[PDB]
Amino acid sequence: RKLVHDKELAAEDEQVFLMKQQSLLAKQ
Amino acid sequence: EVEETLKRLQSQKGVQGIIVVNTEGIPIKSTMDNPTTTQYASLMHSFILKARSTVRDIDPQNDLTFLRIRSKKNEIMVAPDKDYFLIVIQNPT
Amino acid sequence: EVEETLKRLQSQKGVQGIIVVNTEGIPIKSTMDNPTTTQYASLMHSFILKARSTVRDIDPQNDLTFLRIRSKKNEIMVAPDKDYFLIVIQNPT
Amino acid sequence: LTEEEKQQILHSEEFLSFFDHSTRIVERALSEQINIKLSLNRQFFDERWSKHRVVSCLDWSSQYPELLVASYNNNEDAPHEPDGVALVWNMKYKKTTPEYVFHCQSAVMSATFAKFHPNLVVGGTYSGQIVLWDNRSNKRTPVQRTPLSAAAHTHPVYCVNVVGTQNAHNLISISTDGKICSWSLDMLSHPQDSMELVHKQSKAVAVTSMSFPVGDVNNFVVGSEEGSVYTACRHGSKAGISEMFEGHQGPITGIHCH
Amino acid sequence: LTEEEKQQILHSEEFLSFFDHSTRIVERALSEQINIFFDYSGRKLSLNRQFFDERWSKHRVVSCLDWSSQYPELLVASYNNNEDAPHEPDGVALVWNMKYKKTTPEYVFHCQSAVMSATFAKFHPNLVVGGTYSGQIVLWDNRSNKRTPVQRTPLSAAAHTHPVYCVNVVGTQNAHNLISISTDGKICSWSLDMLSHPQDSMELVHKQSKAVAVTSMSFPVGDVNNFVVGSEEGSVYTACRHGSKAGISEMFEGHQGPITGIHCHAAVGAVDFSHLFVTSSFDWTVKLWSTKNNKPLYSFEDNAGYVYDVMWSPTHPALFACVDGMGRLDLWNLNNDTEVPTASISVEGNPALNRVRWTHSGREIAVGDSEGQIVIYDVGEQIAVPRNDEWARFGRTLAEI
Amino acid sequence: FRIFSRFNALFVRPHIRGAIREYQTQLIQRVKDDIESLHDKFKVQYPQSQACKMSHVRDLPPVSGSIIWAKQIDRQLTAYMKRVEDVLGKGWENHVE
Amino acid sequence: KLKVNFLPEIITLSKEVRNLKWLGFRVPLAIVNKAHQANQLYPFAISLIESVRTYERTCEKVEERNTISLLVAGLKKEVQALIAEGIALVWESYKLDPYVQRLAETVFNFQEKVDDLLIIEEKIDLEVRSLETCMYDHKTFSEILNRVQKAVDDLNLHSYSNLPIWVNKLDMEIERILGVRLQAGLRAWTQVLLGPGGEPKIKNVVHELRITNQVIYLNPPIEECRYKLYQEMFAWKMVVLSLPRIQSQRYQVGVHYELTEEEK
Repeated sequence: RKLVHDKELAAEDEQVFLMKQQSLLAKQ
Repeated sequence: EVEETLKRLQSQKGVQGIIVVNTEGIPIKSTMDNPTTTQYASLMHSFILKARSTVRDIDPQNDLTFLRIRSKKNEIMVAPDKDYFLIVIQNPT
Repeated sequence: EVEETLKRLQSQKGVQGIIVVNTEGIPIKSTMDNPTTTQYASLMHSFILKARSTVRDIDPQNDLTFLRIRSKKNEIMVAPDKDYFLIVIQNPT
Repeated sequence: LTEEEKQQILHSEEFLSFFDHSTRIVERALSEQINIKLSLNRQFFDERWSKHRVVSCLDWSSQYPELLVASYNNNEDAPHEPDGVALVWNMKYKKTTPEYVFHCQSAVMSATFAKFHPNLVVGGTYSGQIVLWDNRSNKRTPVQRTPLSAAAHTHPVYCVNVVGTQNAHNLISISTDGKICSWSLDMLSHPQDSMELVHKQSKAVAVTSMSFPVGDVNNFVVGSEEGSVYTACRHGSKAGISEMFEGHQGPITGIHCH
Repeated sequence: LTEEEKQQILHSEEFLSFFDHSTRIVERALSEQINIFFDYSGRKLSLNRQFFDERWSKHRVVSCLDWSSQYPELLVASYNNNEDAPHEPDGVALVWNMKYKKTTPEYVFHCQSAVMSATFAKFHPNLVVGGTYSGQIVLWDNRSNKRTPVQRTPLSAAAHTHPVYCVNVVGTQNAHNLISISTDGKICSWSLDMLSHPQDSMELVHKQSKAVAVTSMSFPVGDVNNFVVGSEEGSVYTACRHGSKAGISEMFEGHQGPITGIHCHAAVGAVDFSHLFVTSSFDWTVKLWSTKNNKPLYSFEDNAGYVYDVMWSPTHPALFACVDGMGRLDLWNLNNDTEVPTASISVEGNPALNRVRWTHSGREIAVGDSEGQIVIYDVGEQIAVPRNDEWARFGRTLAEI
Repeated sequence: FRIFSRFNALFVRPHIRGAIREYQTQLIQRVKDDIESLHDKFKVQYPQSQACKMSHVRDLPPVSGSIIWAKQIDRQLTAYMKRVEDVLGKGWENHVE
Repeated sequence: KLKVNFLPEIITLSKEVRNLKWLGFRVPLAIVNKAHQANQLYPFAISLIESVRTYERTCEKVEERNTISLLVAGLKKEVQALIAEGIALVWESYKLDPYVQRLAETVFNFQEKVDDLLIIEEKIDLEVRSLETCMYDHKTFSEILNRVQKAVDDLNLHSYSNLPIWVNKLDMEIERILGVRLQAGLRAWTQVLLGPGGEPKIKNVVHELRITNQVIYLNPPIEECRYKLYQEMFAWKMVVLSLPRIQSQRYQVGVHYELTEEEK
C-alpha cells in the first residue's frame, strides 16, 4: 500500500472560466 | 522619488550640490561633475567616520545626529544617520 | 567684555558648560575639570584643524568660519578664532 | 557601483527612514540664518500638490498645534493624478514645502487627527471609505481602509470625528444618506454600532454638518441639506434622532457648538 | 609646561578684543533657539541544554526528575517501557550533568519494571532510589558497576503492592526516612540501608474507609510528621504521619479532575509562606490553596490543556512554574501578575511535556516530555532573583483576595 | 466578566447594551475561538490525542481516561456557557447569537 | 469581459429628487419609483463593481504570478462557483441580498491569501536563490529548507486545493538544481584531487614501504588507499545527497509510514 496519488484536481483559470461562462451565456 | 527630491532641494537657492554619499563611499547620489566631488565624498566619508568616532569615543551613549559647517564661501551641510549619510553644499543666499 | 557675557551664559537655556580653547589646543579658561575642557577641546582642535586642512584641500583660499555639532545630549557650536579656538557646550532642549 | 545595485538598494526596505530623515532634517535645515486688528501672517501653496483643487477640511493636533492637515478634491486637469491628496503643514519652520504628503484614490472631504493617536491621520472619501494615514509608515497610500459594503458607508462622507476617553474611545462617522457607524481605529473591517437617522414617517435625512457639545459623548447635533437641524442621541431607548429645528430657508453648510 | 603664566593674555586688552569678536560670533550663533520637531520619531527564558540518548531515552516518557542536593549540577530522569522495543528492560534511569558538555548520560540505570518515579537520596550521595510500576522500590548504586538495581523492596503484603508514583528521602542527617506512597493509600516508611521490610506502613483512608489512589504528594519544608497528597479523586488530603493522629486531616473538594502534581512552598525567608501550595490536575487548572482554608483561594484557568506538573520556585516566594501537554512551560510571578503568565516558552514541535523540575538555586528549569528529551531553560534574572519587598508584596497579594 | 457580574441593571438598561457593543463582539468572538479550539480538540480522537498516552503513563485506564477527557471538554463547555451567560445576562438564550 | 448592468449617475437622480421635493415641486411617480429602487440597489451594485474590479485585478496578478496557480485553487473554485451561481440572479431577486456580501467576503479572503501567497512565495523563491548562491554545505542548505519547510507549513494552515503537489514541484526543482550544484562540487573535487564548487579537502594518504622478516611490502594497503579516496568521494557526495527532501505535506502527524531515504 503506497500512497496512491490522486488525479490533477485543479482550478481552471479566469480566462478559460470566462470563456466557459461566455459559452454558457451564448447558449443562454 | 529621488529625482523630485533632487528637484525641490535643488530649487532651494544657494544649493550647489546635493551630492549624497552612502556608507560605502560610492556616489549614490550626485548632481554635479562626479570626479570633482567623488574624492570630496571620500574625504567626507572618512571624516564622517572620524565624526562617528568622535561621538562614540567622547561619549558612550551619545549618537551623532547632524553637523553644521559654515566656511568662508559656503555653508556645507553634513547629515549622518546610523546607517547611511548625507553631504550637501549651500551658498549663503 | 567677556565676563558679564559669561554671567549671561551662566543662565542660558541648557548650557552644559562654558569654556574656551586658549593656547591652540591647550585651554586655560575652564569652568570644568581637566578632561571635559582640555582633552575634549584638544580633540576638537585636532579635528577642526584637520577639517580646515580638508576645506583647504577643497579650496586653499577657503578656510573655516564656523562649526556646529548637534547630537542627542549636546549641541556644540565651535567658533574658530585666529590662534585659539572656542568651545561652548549646550543642551538641545 | 552598478545601476542595478543602485536601483535595488535605493528602492530597498532600508532606505525609507533614510529618505524620511533626509527630507525632514534637510527641510529642518532650510532655515536661513542671518549674519549682520486683522493682519496677514503667512500663505501656503504647493505647485505640484495644491494646484487647481479646493480645501475641504482642516485639523490641528492637540498634541502638535503647529501641524495642520488639508483635504483636497480631485485635480480634473490631471486624471492620472490621485484624487484625494492630503498635505501636512507646519507652523514652527518657515518652509513652504509641506511636511508630509498623503494621497488617496477617491477624493477626500473630511480629514482629521485621532485625538489620542496623533501619528494617525484619518481621511474620508467620496466613495465612503474612511482612510488611515501614518507618518511613521512611509506610505502616502492609506495604511488602513474600511470595506465598501452595505453595512459601511457608500455616499460621500463630509464628517468623521472621535470622542471617548484616552483609555476607551470610539470613531464616529456620519454620511450623506444619514447612516451613522461606530468604528475602532485599530480595526476598520466592520462597523460596531451602525444605524440610520430618520424622522418624519422615517424619511432618510440628508445630513451635511456636524457638531458635538463639549464633554458630550452621547448627545450631539447635525445640520442638513433639508434646512433642518436635528439633535440626536447615540444610544439608549431614544437612540436615533431626538428632534427637529426650523427657520433656515437654505441648505445648512456648517454648525458648531460653543 | 604650557605657559609661565596663564593669566595676563586673558587680562590683556587686545587678546580680549579677539575674545570680543569670539563672543560676537557667540551672540550671532545663540540667537536662533529653535528645537527639532519630533515628527513621530518614536524614540524571558533562554534555551540552555538539550539531552537525548538515542539508545536508552528514545520513545519513552520522562516519568520523573530529581536534582541532587549535594550535586546541584546533576539531574536524574525516569523512563517508562518502550513499546518500540519490548525486549529492552522497561524502566530506564539516565543521570545527566551540566558541568560537562557531553551528551552522554553520566550514569545509566535500568530495571525489569517500568520506573514511575525516582528521587535522589539526600544524605547518601551514592544512592539513587526509584519507584517502579511493580511496587518494587528499586535502589541503584553508582559505585557498583551493575545497571540492575542493587536493592529493591518486595511487593509483599507488608510492603508496596501498587505503582509508586512518589518517593522521597526526607529527614535529618541523623534520622532520615525513605517515604513512598503508591496508588492505593499505602504509605510505607523505609530506611535506605534496608529494603527488606518497611519501618512504618499503613493505608490511607479518608472517609468511610475509602481508598486514596494517590497520584502525587508534597512536603512542607522542615515538616517530617506532616505532609500533603494529591489523589485521583480531585481531593487533596493534608495528612499527619505519627502521633495519636496518624493519617489524613482534611477534605478538600476543589479540583474536578485527577490531580497531577502537588507542591508545597519551598522559598524560605522573611514572611512564612509554607502553609501555601499549588495543585495541577487533569481539569486544566492550577489551584493555589492553603492548609488553613478548606476552599480554593485561587485557581488558574488560562490553560487550554492538561496541566501535568506545578511547583514553586525555591528561592522566589511568589514565583512558580507549570507545564502542559500542549508544549508550553509557564512562569507566573504573583507579585508581578496573578492574572496572566509572567513568562512562557514553547518547545519546538510542541511535544507533550510530562515532568519539569527547578534547580536548587532557582535559576534553571528543566522540562521532560513524552520523547525522552530533557530540555533545560534558564530563568531571567529580574524574574528569578527575589527582592526584599517581594515577600511583603506576596503578603499584600494574599491579603488582597 | 467580573465587572459584568457586578453590573446587572446595566444589562437591564438599553443604554449600556447600545454602548457595550464593540467589547462584546470581541468577548463572544474569543468565546467562539475558545470553543472552536474545544471543537478542534474534539475533532482529533482520544487515542489519536496525546492524553490517552499520558493517562497510560499516569496509571489511568483509557476508557476511564476517555471519560475524564470528554467530561473535562464538557466542563470547559459549561464554563463557556457561564461566559456567554455572563456576557448577555439572563435571557441570553433568546439572543440572536 | 466582466461588467455589471448599473449606472452611478442614478444616484444623481436620487440627489436631485431628494432636493426638489423639499423645494416644493411635484415630481412624476415612476421617477420616484426608479430613484427608490436606486436607493435600495445603490450600495449593493457598487459592492458588485468593487468585487468585479478587484476580481480582474487579482485575475491579472494570478496570470502574472501564475507560478502559484496551485495555491489559490479552492478559493478560485469558490469564487468561480459564486459567479457561476450568480449568473442566474436578477435585480428583482431578494437572493442577491446575502449574496453580494458573501462575494465581497470571498473577494477579501482571496485578497488576504493572495497577498500572503505573494509574501511567503517571494521569500521562498529568494530562499531557492539562497540555495543557488551560498556555500556548499549541508547545514546551510538545511536551515534554508527548514525555513522553506515552515513557510509551507504556515501556508498549509490556509488549506487550499492542490497545495501539496506544488510543494513537490518545488522539491523536484530543488533536486535538479542541487544536481547542478553537486556537479560543480564534484568537478571541484576532481580538479583539487589532481593537485560555487565549494572547497574540497582531499587529504594525504600516508604509506610506509616495509620490511618485516626479509619481506619487502607496503603497509597500509593500496586497496585501503583507493578505499579511503572513495570515502572522500562518498563524503563529498554526502553534502548534497543527504540534504533532506521536503514532503508534499508535513502536517502528516498520524503518518509514521512510507519513509525511505530517497524520500527522506
